[PDB]
Amino acid sequence: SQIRHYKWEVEYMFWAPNCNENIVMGINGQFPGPTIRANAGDSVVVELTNKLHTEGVVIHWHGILQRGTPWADGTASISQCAINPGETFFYNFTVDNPGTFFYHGHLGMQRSAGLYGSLIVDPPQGKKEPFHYDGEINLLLSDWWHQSIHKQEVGLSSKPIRWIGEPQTILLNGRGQFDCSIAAKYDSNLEPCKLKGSESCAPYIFHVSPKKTYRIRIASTTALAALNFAIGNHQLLVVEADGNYVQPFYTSDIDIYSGESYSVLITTDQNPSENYWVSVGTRARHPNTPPGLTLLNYLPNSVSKLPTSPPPQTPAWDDFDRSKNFTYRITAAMGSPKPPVKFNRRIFLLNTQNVINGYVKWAINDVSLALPPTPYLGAMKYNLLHAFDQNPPPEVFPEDYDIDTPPTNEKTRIGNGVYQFKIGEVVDVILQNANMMKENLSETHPWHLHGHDFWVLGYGDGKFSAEEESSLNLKNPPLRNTVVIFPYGWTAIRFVADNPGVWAFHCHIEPHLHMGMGVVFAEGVEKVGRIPTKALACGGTAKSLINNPKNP
Amino acid sequence: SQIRHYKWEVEYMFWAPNCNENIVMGINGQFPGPTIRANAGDSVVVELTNKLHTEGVVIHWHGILQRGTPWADGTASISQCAINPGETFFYNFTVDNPGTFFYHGHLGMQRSAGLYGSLIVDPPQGKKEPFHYDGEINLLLSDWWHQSIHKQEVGLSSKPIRWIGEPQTILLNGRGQFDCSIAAKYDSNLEPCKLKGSESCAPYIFHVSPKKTYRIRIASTTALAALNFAIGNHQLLVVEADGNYVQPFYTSDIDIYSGESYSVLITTDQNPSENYWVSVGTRARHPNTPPGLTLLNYLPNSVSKLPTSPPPQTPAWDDFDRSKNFTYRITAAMGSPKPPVKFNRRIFLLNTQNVINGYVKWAINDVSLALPPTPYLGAMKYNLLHAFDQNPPPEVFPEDYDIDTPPTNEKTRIGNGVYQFKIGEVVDVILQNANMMKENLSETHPWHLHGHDFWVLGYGDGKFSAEEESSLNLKNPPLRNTVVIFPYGWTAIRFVADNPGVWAFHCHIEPHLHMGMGVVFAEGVEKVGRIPTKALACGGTAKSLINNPKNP
Ligand SMILES: *[C@@H]1O[C@H](CO)[C@@H](O)[C@H](O)[C@H]1NC(C)=O
Ligand SMILES: *[C@@H]1O[C@H](CO)[C@@H](O)[C@H](O)[C@H]1NC(C)=O
Ligand SMILES: [Cu+2]
Ligand SMILES: [Cu+2]
Ligand SMILES: [Cu+2]
Repeated sequence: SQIRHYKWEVEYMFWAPNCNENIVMGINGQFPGPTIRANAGDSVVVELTNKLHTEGVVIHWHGILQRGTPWADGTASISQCAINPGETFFYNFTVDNPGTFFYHGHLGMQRSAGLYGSLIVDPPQGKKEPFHYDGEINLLLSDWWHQSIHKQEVGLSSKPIRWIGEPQTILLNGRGQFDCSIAAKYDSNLEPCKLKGSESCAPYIFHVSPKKTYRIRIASTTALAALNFAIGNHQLLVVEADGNYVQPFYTSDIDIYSGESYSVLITTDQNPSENYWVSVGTRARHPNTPPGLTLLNYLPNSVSKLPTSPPPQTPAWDDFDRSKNFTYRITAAMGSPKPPVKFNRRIFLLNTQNVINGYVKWAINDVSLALPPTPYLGAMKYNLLHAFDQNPPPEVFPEDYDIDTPPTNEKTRIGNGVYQFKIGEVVDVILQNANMMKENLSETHPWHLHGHDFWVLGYGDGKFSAEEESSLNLKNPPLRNTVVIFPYGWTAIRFVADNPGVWAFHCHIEPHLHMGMGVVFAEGVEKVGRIPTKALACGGTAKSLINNPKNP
Repeated sequence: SQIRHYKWEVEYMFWAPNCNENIVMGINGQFPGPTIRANAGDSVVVELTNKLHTEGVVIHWHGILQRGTPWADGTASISQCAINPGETFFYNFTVDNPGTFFYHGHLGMQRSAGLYGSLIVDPPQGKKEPFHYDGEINLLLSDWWHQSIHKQEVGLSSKPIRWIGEPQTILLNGRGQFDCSIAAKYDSNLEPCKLKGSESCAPYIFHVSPKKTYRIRIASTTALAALNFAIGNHQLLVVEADGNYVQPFYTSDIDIYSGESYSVLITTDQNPSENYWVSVGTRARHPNTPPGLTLLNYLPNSVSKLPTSPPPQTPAWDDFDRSKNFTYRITAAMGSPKPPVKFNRRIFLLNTQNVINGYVKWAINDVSLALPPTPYLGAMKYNLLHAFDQNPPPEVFPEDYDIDTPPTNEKTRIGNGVYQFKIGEVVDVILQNANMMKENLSETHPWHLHGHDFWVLGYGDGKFSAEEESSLNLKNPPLRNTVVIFPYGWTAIRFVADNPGVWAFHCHIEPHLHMGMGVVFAEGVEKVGRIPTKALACGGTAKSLINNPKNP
């Protein structure tokens, strides 16, 4: 096992992701940030200096379990106090298992401004992957707004709310095109982009040789968009989902929601004299954004040799039946860990959009999360019982709640209590979707749990009821970190609370998390060891720990 | 009989349709134009003074037949030379029959710049309409882009074409809202408009008293948009269409294409304690323009009192079956003129989108119309055989043409020939739609005939064949001046060549007309009397009528 050491500075810079200049949050002058790659078993050490002028910052490693290092999770106000300007924090953690992961900002809406990058983990040195491939292509998907994130943050916190709107561009490895299309030769209404390929917004072309097999690692850090990925004329075979192996299956395209990572295999068994289209189209919301496009360039053909066909037409945004047909087909690879069969706790969380005191907020069992200035992990290790609400948050919603109609908002509160588990508890979480404030509307929401992987026991329509117990999958369920709830539906997951620390479980659409959509889980905090001083040096933790008497 | 005399000037002026300033082409300092209201059989005299600085102007009176006065049709290069800066021209014509008509610019793309207004002809002095209502409401629908018309015109003439795009705002009597909605109440994702009622973009409210019946006259002069009109909780009785009366029927909403006019009657039956929404939304093209909205305000309710329901959602833009369902009902009122049973001429017109010398043009049986600088009416009266092509234009297309494939463009040319008819011929026209340049696309095209009304004999899908004859409605066919062809279909119409003149028959979507989609019909030109000298004063007619010898 090696120690992989990175030394990084976060700083804003001018950049033009879609050839339109704005400021982006860069790491060591790069947008997207540098790739961390390691082998399972290695220690990763990142010393990060903050060089934003007035802003704190933190970096979360999405999908890394942080087992034994809960202080390195990178979530402001839950694992640590943010890192102040001009200061340096060390994130030292181990990578336990292979898979496609990524890292991103977790303080405010800093991740929509560009703070993200890939973190890939390979098998232990000497071991090999269960499947063979010749080459690898890595792809990080995100979305881009031309508006400042500091104005987006303010507009989402105003009465009337000012929603961020659909993004302007879909970004493939940090690049995209606004107001022109690289596939404009198939439709005279489209404006041709003039690009020699040397520009910051020039497509990242996938180069493949004939008759080979390639692993395409795909990860999503979209702030809002749900995407559909298809290459013209090529079957995709799914082999990996969120750092875990799934039972292989072919599909013509995959849907990917923010927080998910997949690895697909392709074989370049097509006509070798032409190049093919890669389309990343928006679904689950009425599209207002052009698709992200690039070429699968069969070498030696000139990359300017355009495909004979158009890009694959993206599937209808609202055909949720086609989306469930994909999602329900995902099962654990033969030989994967099977769940505990009985649970020790089952919690029900109702997801609603609400209007609290004029403000539109998202609530979970009528509590919209407002994170405290004291980091929960420090607060609970030092038993600071005034830092947040000690009263246990609701583990059930009312059976007279009608999920087909707008909230009444009669009892909706903002809060910051923590669900607490005992070390070793098996927990089931049933996520229940409902109608939003507008009549006859319910949306998809990706939910991601920090510091754990869970088994996806099942999905259903309407409200979960006891009749649905026998449909939950206990033989084959997939292990994931991100899961979706569909319009008016439920999704059930199970996990063992075996990892000491305080972990966020939240919706991965960033405006939703900004508006309160997430909860806090804590387990076995009695067993957490020493926390770095910098993760404690704010709020009530620094108040009790800094000895500064008076008269003494 | 009575003469209605108007003293008018057209000048560009600064104005803000949707509260965003731009320049608008206004008449006597106002946008939209002044309404002309007269009774059938009166004589309208308009002395227009062109107050533009470097441009010519013409006004066309859409729907009026120009029976006896072909020189006042107001089509530059067809009935007249355009009126030069600082000059005054007289348009004197007879309004023959009651109905809802309008007038609009007909030189270049000047109508999209705001040059249009209403022309309502009431029954003969002392006669009554064949139905009863207590009031009427006049609505003129149009659409508005934020880019210059002169930059739009250069973009459609460029190689590569810059398509003008979907309109920014739908206007209801010249007002509309952009980036905000007066119906923001029902949706947190919409922005409220901050209007007091006094503004240039504040909605024209429809004031009604309860338990009364009204005639809402609706006309379309849109450059591009096909719209659908609907009133919350109110069914519509269709009683007039294009100045003619139809067999009455009920409907929840009407589709209106550019160039069409309708009168619909409503009765204020509904609950008198509230207001109801008027919604005019986009159909037949994928929408990317919010609907135009206003209120049916039941007096004495406050106009600030919103409806309980959202606006009616516009029917799906691409449900062409629902569209045909409405379109195919329209039948002439009993008592209307039946068509000649036998025809004397039948022409077949293939509507295609082509690429001529790298330019994207529209064409009819492979000729894209380029209008000459000599006005056709003057050229043909004075028998100037060198002013245009005297070869008859193509009257049939190849029956082997695949209307489901992009055009090859092989023989597609630009030209300016004229179809000539004998004074009295009963002419049949089958308009045939086909696939455009993009694979798998055909669009709707509103066709308008000048100086005539025609009977709509029928519509069908695919290619017209002779075996189609028994479906043609010779019994009840509506009398209209505009008719749509649907994607991949034909429409057949019949009219009588009985009005001496040169008349345009074109697509009423202004960009397509700019791109060549239209043809010219001339009949009985040797029966035309004296043409006004200003209408002759350009091109070949000026050259051949100004006596200016040399040596003298
Ligand atoms: C993190 O790693 C660095 C380098 O090995 C070390 O100096 C530092 O003390 C470590 N801190 C923690 C909290 O492990
Ligand atoms: C048009 O009508 C006006 C007013 O009667 C008259 O002065 C003018 O000469 C007429 N011109 C034509 C061409 O009829
Ligand atoms: Cu759409
Ligand atoms: Cu969400
Ligand atoms: Cu057209």
